[PDB]
Amino acid sequence: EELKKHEDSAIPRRLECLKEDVQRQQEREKELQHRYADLLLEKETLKSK
Amino acid sequence: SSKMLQHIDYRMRCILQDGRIFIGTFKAFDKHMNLILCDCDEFRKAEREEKRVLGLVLLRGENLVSMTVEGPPPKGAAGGPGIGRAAGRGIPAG
Amino acid sequence: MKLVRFLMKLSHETVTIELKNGTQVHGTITGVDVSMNTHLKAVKMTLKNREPVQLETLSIRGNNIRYFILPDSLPLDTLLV
Amino acid sequence: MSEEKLQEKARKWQQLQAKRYAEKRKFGFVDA
Amino acid sequence: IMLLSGHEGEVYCCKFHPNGSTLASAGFDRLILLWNVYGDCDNYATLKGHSGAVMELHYNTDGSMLFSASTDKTVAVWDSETGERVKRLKGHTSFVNSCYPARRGPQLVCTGSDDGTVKLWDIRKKAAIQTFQNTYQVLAVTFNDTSDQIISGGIDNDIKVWDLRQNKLTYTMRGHADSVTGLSLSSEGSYLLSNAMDNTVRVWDVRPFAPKERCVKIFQGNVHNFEKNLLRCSWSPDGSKIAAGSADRFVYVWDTTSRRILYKLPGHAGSINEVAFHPDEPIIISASSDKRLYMGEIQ
Repeated sequence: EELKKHEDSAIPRRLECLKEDVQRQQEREKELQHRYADLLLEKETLKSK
Repeated sequence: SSKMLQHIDYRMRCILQDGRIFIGTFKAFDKHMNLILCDCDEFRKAEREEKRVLGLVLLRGENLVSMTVEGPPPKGAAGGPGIGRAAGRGIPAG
Repeated sequence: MKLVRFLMKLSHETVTIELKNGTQVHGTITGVDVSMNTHLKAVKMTLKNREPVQLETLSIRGNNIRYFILPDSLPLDTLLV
Repeated sequence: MSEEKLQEKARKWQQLQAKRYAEKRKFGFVDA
Repeated sequence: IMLLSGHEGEVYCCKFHPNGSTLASAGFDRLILLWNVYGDCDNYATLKGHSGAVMELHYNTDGSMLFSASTDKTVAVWDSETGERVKRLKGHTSFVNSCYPARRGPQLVCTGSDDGTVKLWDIRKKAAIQTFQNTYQVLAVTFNDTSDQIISGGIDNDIKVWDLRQNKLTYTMRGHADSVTGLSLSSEGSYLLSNAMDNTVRVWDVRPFAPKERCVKIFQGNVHNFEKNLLRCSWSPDGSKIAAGSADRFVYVWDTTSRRILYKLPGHAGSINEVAFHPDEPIIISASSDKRLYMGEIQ
């Protein structure tokens, strides 16, 4: 009974941190891909010359 | 005409020939630039300053010098045949 | 001839005017009438001695006016026709 | 995939749509 | 489950409004009917301006403007509040199969027609700014996410991507065996969904940095029959699910990750031309040639 309450404490904590880890990596992905998309576009300006 | 007509029903500030000021809601004008101002104040100019009230003032055109604005004014497709209702789907055989 | 018609062609240039009672306006102009009735927009005032004021639009009766002050940005020659 | 067959496919498609949505086949049509 | 009768003819297209609260439907009857999603699903419009079949409906991203491409050679722009036809773009010589408005501003629109032209527009001007001449009929167009590219699918099977800046064909994708009846771009802009008459639905990597083979996933299980209708495709808002119109009367939703069917829902009597997802709640509508719209909760 006690163990379940500690598990009930642990499960949101594990969910909170790991989802935040995943979320930051997606935020990292969004920042990376935004720059990376722009630089090909920049390369196309160079290619246009 | 057309420039003056744009101003109508606004709250207009007039400067008379003697130096006085009127402020009034504006609804008439005429070929001699007669005016009817309405809901109106007489206003004169620490240098002392004062504010008297007048009603429905009719201004003989000779006096007017200038007038100015400072206020905003003292102011589908038919329903169609469709109906929604609750329904089941019903799978066919096979 | 008929210089008041020259004062309608002049539209949407810029002017100072001094009125008769020592008033000065500084304005860009749109609209004028047969009896010289002036209307200016983008209006900066200066009364007699009293300090400047700035106004959205100002309409000035005809017979209060004295001299305009045209800009040097007029080539005059066009007025002959 | 031959360009020949594509041109025939275009011809088939053009004729099909033109008659399907022909003005004399509109919903509101009443015959003479 | 809700049933929405009252179209006198085939329903080709249906779209939820971006706020989810209202719904648009249109088709062979030429009328555009606007429905409330909640409550008794009542109707409160007839849009009347067209003279031919309405082929596709799209909202702008704020929802004030409804775009309808029609077989009458015109694209109508409607104000959603008043129902006034705001403008009539009348530049096309043949049937307008599709349209799609830009994600980002300004209010650009692009169009695909059976005349083989792909025409870009601007709502401010009455004429087309640019026209790309395709050799064969164009059945569906969409922008990319950045609003700089037109992607077009036509009866020439290949997918063609134009660039508005260079005015030139920029890359092409090969793999479909038949006419590309429907194109749809994910809300994130990375991926495109395609429907073709070769009985395959596919997902393509539209991103600049894709591998040389851009076909990432292949889905099966829809049918194109002898009516050869323009069966459309749509994405779920989260990108987890895809839907495709099918002519075998079943409503298909696939899971994009597991590549399985998740729902295969009977009850329509005719070919299902378009299926759309609600933006926030898990409600799905499917438009069919049986003159009915079916709306229902999924889990």
